[PDB]
Parts: sequence; C-alpha cells; structure tokens
Amino acid sequence: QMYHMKAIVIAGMGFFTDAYDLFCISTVSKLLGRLYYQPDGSTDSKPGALSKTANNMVIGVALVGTLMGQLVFGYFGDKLGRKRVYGVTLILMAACAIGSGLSFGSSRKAVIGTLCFFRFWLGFGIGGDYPLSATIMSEYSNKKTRGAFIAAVFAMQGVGIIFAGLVSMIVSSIFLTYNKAPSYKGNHDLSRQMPAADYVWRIVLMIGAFPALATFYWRMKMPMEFARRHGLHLIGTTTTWFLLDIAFYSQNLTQKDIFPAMGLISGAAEVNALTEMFQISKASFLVALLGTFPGYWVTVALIDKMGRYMIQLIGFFMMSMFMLAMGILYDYLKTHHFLFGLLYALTFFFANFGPNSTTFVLPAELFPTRVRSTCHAISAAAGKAGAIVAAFGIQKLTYNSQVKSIKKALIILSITNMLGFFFTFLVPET
Amino acid sequence: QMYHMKAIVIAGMGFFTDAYDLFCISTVSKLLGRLYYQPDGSTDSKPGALSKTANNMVIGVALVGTLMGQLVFGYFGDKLGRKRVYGVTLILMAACAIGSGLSFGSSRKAVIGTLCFFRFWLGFGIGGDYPLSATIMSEYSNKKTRGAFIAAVFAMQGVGIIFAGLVSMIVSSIFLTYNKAPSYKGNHDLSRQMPAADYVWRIVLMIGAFPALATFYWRMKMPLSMEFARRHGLHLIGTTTTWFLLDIAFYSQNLTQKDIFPAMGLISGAAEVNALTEMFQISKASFLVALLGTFPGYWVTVALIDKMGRYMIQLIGFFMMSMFMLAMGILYDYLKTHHFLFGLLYALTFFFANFGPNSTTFVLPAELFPTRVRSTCHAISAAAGKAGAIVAAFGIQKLTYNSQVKSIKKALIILSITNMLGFFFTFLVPET
Repeated sequence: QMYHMKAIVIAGMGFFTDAYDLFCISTVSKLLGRLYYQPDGSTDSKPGALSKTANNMVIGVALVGTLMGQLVFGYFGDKLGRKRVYGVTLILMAACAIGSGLSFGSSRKAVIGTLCFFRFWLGFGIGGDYPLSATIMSEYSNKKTRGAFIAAVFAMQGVGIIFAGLVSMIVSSIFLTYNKAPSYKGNHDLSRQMPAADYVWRIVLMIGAFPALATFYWRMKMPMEFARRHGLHLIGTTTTWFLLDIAFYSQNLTQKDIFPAMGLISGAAEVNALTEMFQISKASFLVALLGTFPGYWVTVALIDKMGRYMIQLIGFFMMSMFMLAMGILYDYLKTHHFLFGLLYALTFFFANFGPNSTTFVLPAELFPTRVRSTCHAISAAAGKAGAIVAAFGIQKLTYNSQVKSIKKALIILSITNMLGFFFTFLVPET
Repeated sequence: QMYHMKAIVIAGMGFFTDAYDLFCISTVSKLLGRLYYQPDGSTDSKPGALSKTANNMVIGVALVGTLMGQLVFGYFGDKLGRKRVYGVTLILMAACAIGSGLSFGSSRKAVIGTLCFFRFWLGFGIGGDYPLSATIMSEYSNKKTRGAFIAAVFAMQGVGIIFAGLVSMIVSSIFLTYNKAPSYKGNHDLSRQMPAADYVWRIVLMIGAFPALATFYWRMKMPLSMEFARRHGLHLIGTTTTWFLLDIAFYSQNLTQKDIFPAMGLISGAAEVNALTEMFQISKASFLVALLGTFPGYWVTVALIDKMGRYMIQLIGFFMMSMFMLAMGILYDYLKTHHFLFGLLYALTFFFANFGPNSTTFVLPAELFPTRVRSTCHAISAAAGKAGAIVAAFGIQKLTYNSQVKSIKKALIILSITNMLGFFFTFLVPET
C-alpha cells in the first residue's frame, strides 16, 4: 500500500531538500557568467563566463558553510533541543534560499558578493540540520535489519537531483517561448537577453524555499583505550567516506564541463543564453533519471541477499574501472556520442548501487554507544572535507583548461576510486 | 532611579519601532528619484524625482498594509494568543525591513516593485501589533491616574523620529567624505554619485531590522445593539472623527516635511546640490525640528496631564493647531523672506501637535466604551485613524508634492479647516 510510501517520503524530505539546494547551483552558473561577465562588444573568444576564483568560490561556499555549521551545531549545540535546532536550521535554509535571489546592488561584484554571502549561510543551515539525525536508524534500522529503511529513505536524494533539472528546464522553456534572440554567432549583444534572463536564475534559486517550509511543517508536528582497540576502524570509515564524496560531488558538479567537450551539448559560442541552460538541464535530467534513479531501487532489494561488504566492494571496483576506461578512450569517445551516454550513466548507476547507500550504516552496527557520536561526527566531517576538496580541487583541472587537463582529472578520479577500493577492505560485516 | 525609564523604554519599544519604520521613508524619497529616474544628459530643469503615482504608492502602501493587517489580526486573529501574534508580527517586521534593502533586479521598475512589496507586509506587521497593548495596560486603567505611565510610553514616537533623522544624518555624512562631486549645475552626470549612493539608502532602510529584534528579545521573556448605539453612539462618532482628524493632520505635517522646507528657505534649491548632501540637509532640518519642537511636547504633557485634565488640553491643542497653521497659510508671502520665525512657527505647530491631542486620543476610548463592547469600539476607532493616515498619505500629499505655490496654499488652508472642524467636534466628549 501507499502508507509505506508516505512514511518513506516523510522521512526523506530532508534528503530531498538538501540534494535540491546543493545541486541546483550547477545549472545557473553559466547564465551568471554570461550575464555579469560578458561586456558589450570586443569579441575575441567564447562568451564570457565566471573566472576560476569566482566560479570555485560560488560552487564551494555552500560546502564550506556546511562544514563550519555542522561542526558548531554538533560540538556546541547539544544543550538546546531537537525541536529548537530543527526550527532554527529549517528557517535559516528557507530565509537564505529566498535571499539568494535578491541583490544588494547592480554591479557584478555586489551581486556575486550577496550570492556568496547568502549561499554561505544556506550551507550553514544545511550542515547544521544533520538531515536524518541518527535517531530513526538507532531505531528499527540499527536493531533488526537495515534492509528497506536506509536505502528507501535515501532514494529521495535522487528525486531532488531530478527535480532540480526539472524546474530549471520548466523555467527556461517557459521564458524561452517569448524570448527569441540570435545565437552568439549572430548579434552579440542580443544573445544575452539581459532584460529577461536576469529573472530566470533568481526564480530557480528561490523555488527552493518551498521544500524547507514543507519539511518544517511535516517535522514540527511529529513528537582512548576503546579507540585503540578499534584502531584502524576509524581511519577505514573516514577514508571510505572521503574517497566516495570526492568522486560523487566531482561527477555531479563537473557535469556542465564534460558534456560540452564530449558531444551532447553543442559548442558554447553557438547557442543562446537561455536555451543553452535548457539543454544542460535536459542532459542532467536524463542522466539523473536513467542513471542515478534506478540505483536506489536496485540497492533496496539486495541489502540482505548480497549483504553490505561485497556490494560496496564491487561498486568501488566498477567505479574505478569505468572511470579509467572513459579516461583512456577519450579520443575514440570524442567522435561517438552514443555510448558516451551509457559510459557516463553506469558510473552513476554503480555509485548509487555501491557505497552511496552504504557509508552511513557503516558507523552503525559498530562503534558502541560510549563514543559512537564522536566517530559518526568525525566520519561526517571527513566526508564534508572530501566534498570541499571536490569543489575546490579537481574543479580547477576540469573547469575551462584544455584536453590534457580533463584527461588528467579523470586519471586522479580513477586513482582515488581504486584507492578507496583498496581501503574498504579493513571493514568486515558480521 | 533607572527603573522608571527602564520600564518606560521597555514598554515604548514598539512605538519607537513603528515610528522609525513609518517615518524613515521620507528621507530617502529624493535619493530614489535622483538615482533611478534621472537619465544621463538632457538637463532641462531640476533633477528628476519620482512620479506622483509612484511617490504616493511608496509613501502610502505601508499605511494601507497597516490597515489591512489590523483588520485581519483583529476580526480573524483572536484564536492564537498574545505570544503567537507577537512573534509572527515581530518576525515579519524584521524580515520585511531586511528585504526592503535588497532588489530583485537592476531596472527601476523591478526595484520599485520590490520596495513596495516589502513595505506592504512591513505595514501589515506594524498594523497587526497594537504596540502599547491597551488590554494588558487596560487592567491598570480601570481607576487610577492616567498620566505618567501612558504619557511617557507615548514619548517614544519623538525619539524614534529623532533617531531616524540621526541615522540618515550619520550615514550621509560618512558617505560624503569619500565621494565629492560637483552640483547639478555643474557636471550633471557626476552629481548622481551612482556607485556610492546606491548603497546609502539601502543601509538606512535595513538598519531598522535591529529594533524589531530588540523588541522581540524584550517581549519574548515577559509572561452592537440599539441601546448602546443610541446612548453612546454620539460618543462613538466623536472618537472616530477626532482620531481621523488627528491622524490626517499629524501624518500630513510629518510626511510633507521634504516639500515644505525646500520651498521655504532653510535647505537650498533642488538643482544646485548633489544627491547625498541634499539628503544631509533634509535630515539635519528634520532632526532639529523633531528635537527642539516635537520632543518637549510629551514631557510638557506628562507634567500637567492631571493638573488640568484631558479635555481642556485637547481643546486648546486643536485650537492652536488651527490658529498657527492658518497664520502660516495667510502670512506665507510676508514670511517668504525670513526663515527664523518660519522655523519657530513650525516648531510651535509640532509642539502643540504632540501637546494636546496626541496623548488624549489614545486613552480616550478606554475610559468610555464599557467592557461589554469595548473591543469593537476601540477597533473601529483605530480603523478610522488608519483611514485618516491613508487619506493624509494619498490626499493632501497630491497637492503638496509638486505644487504651484497655489497648491501648497490650498493644502495649508484645507489642513487648517480640518483642524478647526476637529476642534468643533471635540466638544462632544466631556471629562469625569
């Protein structure tokens, strides 16, 4: 029946909101670069985009905020109350989501500064939310089985990822009907669509306030020696979270750069300002629907039949092998745009089928109650550090650059995945 | 001891916040015109200012929201409790005050629409508040002195206006030192000072968020029948008309300060002065008038509130309002060349404005209107007052804004007639 579905959605609303808020920023970055950096006339190259520093800062402010918000709310926030922290975080995220669409001026520096300032505290709220709070897993999930509880609630991160692309596509298509302009190869100034394109990204960013209020409503009506013996378990958990997050965020954020270099989306200086965003949204929507979404539904039915160890092991192995194959066959995959789609999508599939639905129960069924919270917080902090490295690291190689740099970045991604496969051996299952 | 004024401020924080929010908009009302309405080149007259419709909307939409919010959190708002309405209104105030400083775009239409939208709900929160809370304060008001407490907590309006002028003064002075530009008579484009001046009014507007947080902190921890319409109906129409004719006069003489002064000495003309320093001059004049004239009214009222009563003081206040303002109206031509007595007359008009009627108007419905239907009469009287403020913002402002010397004369004459009519109607409320 649908009562189980209602319970699953009520539990996973937090993950859905977090995923939407964190992954709605990839689609609108190109529009911001095209609007606030392209000058009138003086054309010598592709349409202006964000500088490396500005692009990296815009992408990573939210994640740095998540780190410094989670640390504070965890260490110095346990003496205030669950309902109180829920309310504060869920109102802060909504307020910052609404404020991200409003600017303090007209200059590009003022707009960028306001956007970064509001994204910082949006990420602060997201990190301090601690979306699922360990309680429901310390419930039925920790005791009897972890079969269709964790892997079912986490199926909403995929839903949020799809919905981000869906709303971007809907808004861009609606604004595209009444806004027709020649491509950048034609009239250079008119391709900006400045009077109209200045509102679409604001609308996309401020749509995210609705999920925060929805989860507010839906959740405010619901009432050293031990470490020495454990030893390598701590480093195992931290590494298995770090080397997963560094790949997941890298492959979700670098979507806007790999596709223009590999078929699919056409050349940058051949498309209008809005329809390019629409094409990127459609590509992301298709990849997240056919690739990412089936991963959770494959995972849910195999938690008990296969286990938790071998599934993660094979997931990491396929991650590494597919990444290495894509890196090696770059030149061949340039011409053939057909199988590149599936080579890119099965990476997401094996990520979802792999340790993506596995690294949170890893602290569970282990780490006895004496120091469980400290180890869980340490593992989460390691994951957030991996996310920050993904936003501020490999992005420096993938963004703009040339053919050699993206091949290199794929090489380090494959190496890191193989290292994670090596490191996930010192964690058995009982 | 400090306890007396500590309680006074802790009770009048709401009035101070309301006055600051409602009267901080007339200071930056010239800057918006000088920034978003003046085009480059084409210098034919004084620097461009807001259109009449836009100016009237910006000035009066907050008061319209005040009326609507009062009506809602009144007739459909008694099922939530005091704490709930306190919290929702005091958080709406802060949210809207913060949002008013941020724009949804670069076009003047988008900025104007965002400003009006975020001022509407600010007024909504203002009106759904009942600052003094003359229901908790009504328990003490059954039978005792109606002086010191109320007449002192009502003094917060003067200091709110003073602080609005002071903040505008401070920010304009700070931003003036770094940016120097010639007059509009000189380099027309440089007179705007666009890159620096686009932030000063924003900061002035968002500074008003702090009083909302302060009052939230200070007030979160503190735990119609035929016979009544015939025996008391005359009193009811008296209260409604008196509140109407007090609010129209007060809001007209406060909101049109930016138009009276430039046309009457004091501040220099329009098209010889930069954008920031004209704001500086207007802030200086308004601050001085509010300090010397507006402030002592409540203090002199609190001294003799019981020593004479609440009837004669209101009667005389209305009478001297009418006489002083008629004298301003008919002696305008002779007064055009000397400014000292003009400033003195304006200060005395404000002094007698806060002296007589302002204090007695608020507490008057409480002592009448027995508890059977007291709330309904108080609500209808407050609605009449808000309607009067709306009329002041959307009425006489039409004559005052642009004006052709005849229009300002007519505005003064109609205001004098209104105050005389209020003085006449004041006879239908005795004192016991």
